[PDB]
Amino acid sequence: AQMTMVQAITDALRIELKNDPNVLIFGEDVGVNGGVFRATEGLQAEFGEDRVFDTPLAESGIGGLAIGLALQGFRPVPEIQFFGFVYEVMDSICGQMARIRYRTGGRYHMPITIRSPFGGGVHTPELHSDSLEGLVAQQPGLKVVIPSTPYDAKGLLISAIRDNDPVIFLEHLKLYRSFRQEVPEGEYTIPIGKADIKREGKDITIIAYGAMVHESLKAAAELEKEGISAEVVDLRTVQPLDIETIIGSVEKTGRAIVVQEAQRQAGIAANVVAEINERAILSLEAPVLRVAAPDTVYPFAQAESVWLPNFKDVIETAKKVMNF
Amino acid sequence: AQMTMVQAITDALRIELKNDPNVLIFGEDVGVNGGVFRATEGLQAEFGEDRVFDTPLAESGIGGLAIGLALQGFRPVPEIQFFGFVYEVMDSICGQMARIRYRTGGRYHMPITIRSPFGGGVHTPELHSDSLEGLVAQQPGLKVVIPSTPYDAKGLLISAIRDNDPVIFLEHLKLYRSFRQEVPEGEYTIPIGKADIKREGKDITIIAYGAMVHESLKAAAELEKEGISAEVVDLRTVQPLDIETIIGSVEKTGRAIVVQEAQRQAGIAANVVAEINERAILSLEAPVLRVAAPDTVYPFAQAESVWLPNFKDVIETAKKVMNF
Amino acid sequence: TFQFPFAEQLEKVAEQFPTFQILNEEGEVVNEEAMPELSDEQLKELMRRMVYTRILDQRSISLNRQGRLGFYAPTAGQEASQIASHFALEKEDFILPGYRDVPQIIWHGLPLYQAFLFSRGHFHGNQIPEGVNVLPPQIIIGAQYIQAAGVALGLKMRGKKAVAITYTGDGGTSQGDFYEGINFAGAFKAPAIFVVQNNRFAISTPVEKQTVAKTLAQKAVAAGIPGIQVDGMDPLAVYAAVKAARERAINGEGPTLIETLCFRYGPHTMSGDDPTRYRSKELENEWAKKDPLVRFRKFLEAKGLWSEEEENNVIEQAKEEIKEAIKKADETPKQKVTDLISIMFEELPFNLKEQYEIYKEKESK
Amino acid sequence: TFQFPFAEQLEKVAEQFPTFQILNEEGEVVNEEAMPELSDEQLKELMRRMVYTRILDQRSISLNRQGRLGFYAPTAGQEASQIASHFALEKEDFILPGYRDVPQIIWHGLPLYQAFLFSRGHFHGNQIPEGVNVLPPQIIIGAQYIQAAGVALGLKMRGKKAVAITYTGDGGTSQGDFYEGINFAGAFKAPAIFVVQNNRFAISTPVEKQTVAKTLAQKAVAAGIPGIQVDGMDPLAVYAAVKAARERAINGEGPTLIETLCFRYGPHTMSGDDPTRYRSKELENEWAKKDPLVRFRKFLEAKGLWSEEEENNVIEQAKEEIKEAIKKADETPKQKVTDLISIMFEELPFNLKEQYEIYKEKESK
Amino acid sequence: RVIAMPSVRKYAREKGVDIRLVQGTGKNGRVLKEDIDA
Ligand SMILES: Cc1ncc(Cc2c([C@@H](C)O)sc(CCOP(=O)(O)OP(=O)(O)O)c2C)c(N)n1
Ligand SMILES: Cc1ncc(Cc2c([C@@H](C)O)sc(CCOP(=O)(O)OP(=O)(O)O)c2C)c(N)n1
Ligand SMILES: [K+]
Ligand SMILES: [K+]
Ligand SMILES: [Mg+2]
Ligand SMILES: [Mg+2]
Ligand SMILES: [Mg+2]
Repeated sequence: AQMTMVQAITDALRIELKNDPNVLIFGEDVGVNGGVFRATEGLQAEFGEDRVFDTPLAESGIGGLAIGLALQGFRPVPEIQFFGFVYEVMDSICGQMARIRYRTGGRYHMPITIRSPFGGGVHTPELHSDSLEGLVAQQPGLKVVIPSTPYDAKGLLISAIRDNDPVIFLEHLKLYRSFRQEVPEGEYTIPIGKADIKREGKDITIIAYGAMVHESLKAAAELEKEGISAEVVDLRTVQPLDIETIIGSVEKTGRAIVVQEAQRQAGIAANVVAEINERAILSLEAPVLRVAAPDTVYPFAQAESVWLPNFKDVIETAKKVMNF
Repeated sequence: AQMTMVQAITDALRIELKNDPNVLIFGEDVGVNGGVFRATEGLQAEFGEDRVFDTPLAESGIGGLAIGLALQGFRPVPEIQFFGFVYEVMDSICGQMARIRYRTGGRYHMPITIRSPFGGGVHTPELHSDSLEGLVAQQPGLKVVIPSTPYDAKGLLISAIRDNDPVIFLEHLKLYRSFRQEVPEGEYTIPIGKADIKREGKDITIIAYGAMVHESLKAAAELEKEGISAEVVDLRTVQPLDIETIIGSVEKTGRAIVVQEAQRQAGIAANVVAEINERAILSLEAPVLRVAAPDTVYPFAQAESVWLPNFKDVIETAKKVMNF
Repeated sequence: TFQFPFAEQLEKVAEQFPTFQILNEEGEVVNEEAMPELSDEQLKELMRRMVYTRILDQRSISLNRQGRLGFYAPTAGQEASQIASHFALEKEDFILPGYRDVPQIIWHGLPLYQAFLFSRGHFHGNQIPEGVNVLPPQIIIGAQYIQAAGVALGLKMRGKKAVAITYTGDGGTSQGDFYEGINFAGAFKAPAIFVVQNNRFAISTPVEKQTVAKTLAQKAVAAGIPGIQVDGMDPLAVYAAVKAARERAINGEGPTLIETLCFRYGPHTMSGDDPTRYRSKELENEWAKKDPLVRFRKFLEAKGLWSEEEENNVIEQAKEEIKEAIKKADETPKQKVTDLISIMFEELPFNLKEQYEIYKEKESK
Repeated sequence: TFQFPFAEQLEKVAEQFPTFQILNEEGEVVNEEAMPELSDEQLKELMRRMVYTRILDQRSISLNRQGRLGFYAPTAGQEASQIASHFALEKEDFILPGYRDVPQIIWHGLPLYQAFLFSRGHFHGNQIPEGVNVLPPQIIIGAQYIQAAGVALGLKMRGKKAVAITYTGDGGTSQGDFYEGINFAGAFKAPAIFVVQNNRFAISTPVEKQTVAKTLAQKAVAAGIPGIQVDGMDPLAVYAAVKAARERAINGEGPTLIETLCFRYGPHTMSGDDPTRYRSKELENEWAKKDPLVRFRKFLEAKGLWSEEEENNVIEQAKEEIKEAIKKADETPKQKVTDLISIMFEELPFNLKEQYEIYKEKESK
Repeated sequence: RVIAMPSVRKYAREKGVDIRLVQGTGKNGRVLKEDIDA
């Protein structure tokens, strides 16, 4: 049952196509080609073109097509080739589908899931690796899910697809097939808006999501060699945040840092930090610091190494908080 | 002379059109009509259709237009009828003009200023009052400015038009004609990225921007009747933040709250709480609380009154911080 | 030096978009060969609705000036392109209206009192009754076009023999979504009717500044779908264009774009300085003689189907129905933050669950 | 029931868009009237550049599979559509290229070692030399079209007798930006030339599923501007089309849309695309014979203006230069996070000043 | 000139103690209890 994250993704899509006749998969090059990273491979040939198809090149169009289909009872699962391209579909996502239930007082709803890869570390061209989770996180009516392991990916996508409200599912490029993990075959779900402890610690709480989780765990092993026991928490849903799990952990360690790949003035670290300060203020022993990238535009491929935060920056920031 | 905010904006545009032949004003109905709220009244008649003109109805095109114009040496001052329509032009603003200096290693730059009204409390139809400055505040390479007074409005626009990098000038709909204020005739500038103290205080710091400054001042006058001396600081630029002024003020009082009209999961309040916490937490006597609207879509017109944060919300929260 | 036939090219496309008309400004049939098949009782019903809709506009303006209605966009002068177009649809057809297309959804099933709540800004006004196939008016110009291609592709997939119809204005044809919408409908060969109401102005911008194209109907060419330009003040013509477009769609032949040439007798909206914004008034009198009610009136009287006694009846009926709808809008209870939160999701996420208890209490005493 | 002449509309309209051709497959002149005024020396320079661009394409692919280069979009097969179009321009003209149009900006003045830096992902690759009017390749499909209308409007306001030229693909014609651009350019009557390179594919998707329009050139009718379809494998026809467009534009007559019918013998991009999964192998041999280098070579050899001796001299000069550009890109100093901060703004705001200090220390160890 | 954060601040105010009098062994936290005792 060893699978890479892209395989768990495909398997979760295969399952939902079987159980729910209303599910449809579409976007640019997702039919006969199977996608840029082969996420939808083999699906069209098994479920038919009437359920898995290519569309004209136009994100704004794909988003407007998804809303309409939902009004006719279908459960759409469109794809934006890269999340850097979400600026073209901003109105359909935030000005439309996220507000349909509220706008119609519950008469209509959008059982829609938007799949899209992001993240850096594999040297892609301009606007492909951007981290824009913070934009959609500010629109009420949406749920933003970001998995970090093959196991979390399959179960979250199924819950996402089953959700009767819009959900944005971001898949990190560097985690697609970089590692393997045990994934049970068959349907199973993981609640949306629920975080999980990836490593139990006692000295400090390290909160992260996406590819930063790996770096955090990487950093936790090094720190163990120095007597500092770190607790690593993976959010897995960046909106809503699992306040109880976050707080529960901080009111035990009394210290913490938040880790993200995005620019400091971007991302979601600011909201987690704000929330911690308002609820666990009486348990803190040190200020809650963030580990983020510089406030410049996402770097030209060649400069990813020196720009992207890695486990060494998490080692350093963790020591600052401990030596406070 | 005594002026309203809309009159201060008008006179600043005239000062700039006259001092620099490269300045151009354009957008939907900004010409002969003089704009939806008369902001550009009389400019086309004085400077000609070559400097002040109208365009087809398409925000994306207005944004692209401004980019090309600036590649040809001009200093564009485009207009979006209402800021709720920015979704239509997100790519040009954030995916294009804010990255051009960076993308050309300095070779080209974008001396552009976008004007746009926003804000609630006047009963407008859907998507006219939303506060989305939280979105633009997340893109490196932009400066977002939001005046609250006529004086600040004239000085900042002039400063925004002269700057050689992209600036978004948000003008609150409710502040356009709510009060007059003495405003010096002629040119003068207010630095971008500098907050200022509206009311001096010693017991609690109230941080606000836009139309919440007024509400905060009304709460401050109520808090005074009970011996509570509140200091009201107006940001006036939400990106970049004037850290030195905010932190310097909170360290004096020890208590602070932040106020925004935008939903709790949006706005820039979280960023403010985060910077405060990591620089002066050792001076805080209580947690920095937030006053914000429910995390729902912007309300239908008839419920604005019970949905938008007013001075009473600010008072209740301010007390909560004093009695923590 | 070589010269391309660019002048001839623009002339040949123009020849392909002549103005379609059945009734001239006098009520005379100038196109027998295309006269639609309508019984006596259907023609009377078409007139009653147009007169009724004209009365609605007058009261809506009055009520808005009295502060009894909120946002409102005048429809007077556009009754043929609005009412006669909706008259060609069936109960199962889906309507995706614009901010100015409130009449259409009223006739398709949306209770009149709920249209006033929409104006005022009340969520109950948007809660469309089940089975009535419509969306609340769309404010973002262009969005309803890309959305109709979706509803349409949907009908095609369920096998249902219905159509998706949507409306936009001349200014709207400039938006990129307008283009993506009709092109997407064409690529999928979906049953969609796209209607563009050309009343010559986008707020204060004349259509001649929107594009250098001579007809808005020729824009269909960039999508590869049939385009038709019709007289927007001609009831029978707009009825025939939509009908032909309906048959073509339900037979799986694809979408059609219809441009109507009408005009508005009142302000852009009633929101700000709009009621006092410049109006030509030399241009108003001219289009005043072209009134849809005027010519259809004479068309029916010549056939002894309309008397000045039925007109008064319909006018008194619309005035009374309007008075009770505005009354019923008053009796609907005020909204609370809890009502607006309960409709954000099916299952409330933690942040809203917590926020629900805070406003619950702040409500009860 | 009454019927509208829809089928005749779609036919007549596309009749106005026949393929413009000068040189056929065997290199014979089949259109003497439109023959351009080019000297024997200009003809040899057009060939030298096409042979050179073909060699650059083969060398790029090779250096990419060696890791020497990064992102790369093959251009083999589109030499005429790209090089002969550029030949019709002058130094003052402004080019807004897309990701595959790196050849055009090279010939327009960008040092070849900088193109390779653009591929690797280094900011110095994008610092265009002053006086060379180009933008770095645009990655977001559509964006260069709405930016071209601005540039064009800019040149017009200053009274310059120059044009803005921009390129995109067949898939790019479906974007909303593609339509707003040529529509804005038309409404303002600005000197912009919009070139569409129809290589029959958008990554793996065939153009037949993008739209139902008979041709892509006809999409200009939506904006009301003239369009021309030409043989993209015909260098003498691309040059003439762009020549007539440039002249019309500098004479203040508006923009023009040019659709070239070409083909790409190579992968969509060097990332991992494999053509055998979506297009016939026998379909790659149908366009193999329509190679622009082959026909132009025969045309010249028929006038005693070309020998294999001159061709190998160009092949040599090409390899030699490619070799030098590659060594120059390697000698370029590595990129630093302080270098990325310094080019963000003219005057650094507070948050970047802090970070600048923070990263200035981390870079000194 | 008083460094303590932040519950130390609320804990001293709840026990009726002025944080200025105590000598923070580490900006207090458990040495406020030592103050109340002596
Ligand atoms: C994307 C966008 N931009 C701007 C607006 C503001 C706006 C209106 C408000 C209502 O949002 S009404 C209107 C003019 C529409 O003109 P038209 O297309 O000719 O239609 P008509 O003449 O029937 O109004 C604009 C620009 C909008 N609604 N949406
Ligand atoms: C808005 C948007 N969507 C998707 C992409 C991804 C993408 C490319 C990468 C580069 O981002 S190349 C390409 C296909 C373009 O096909 P074409 O227009 O026919 O051009 P050509 O055949 O010359 O490649 C897409 C969809 C993009 N760049 N921009
Ligand atoms: K969903
Ligand atoms: K500026
Ligand atoms: Mg768009
Ligand atoms: Mg109009
Ligand atoms: Mg192509």
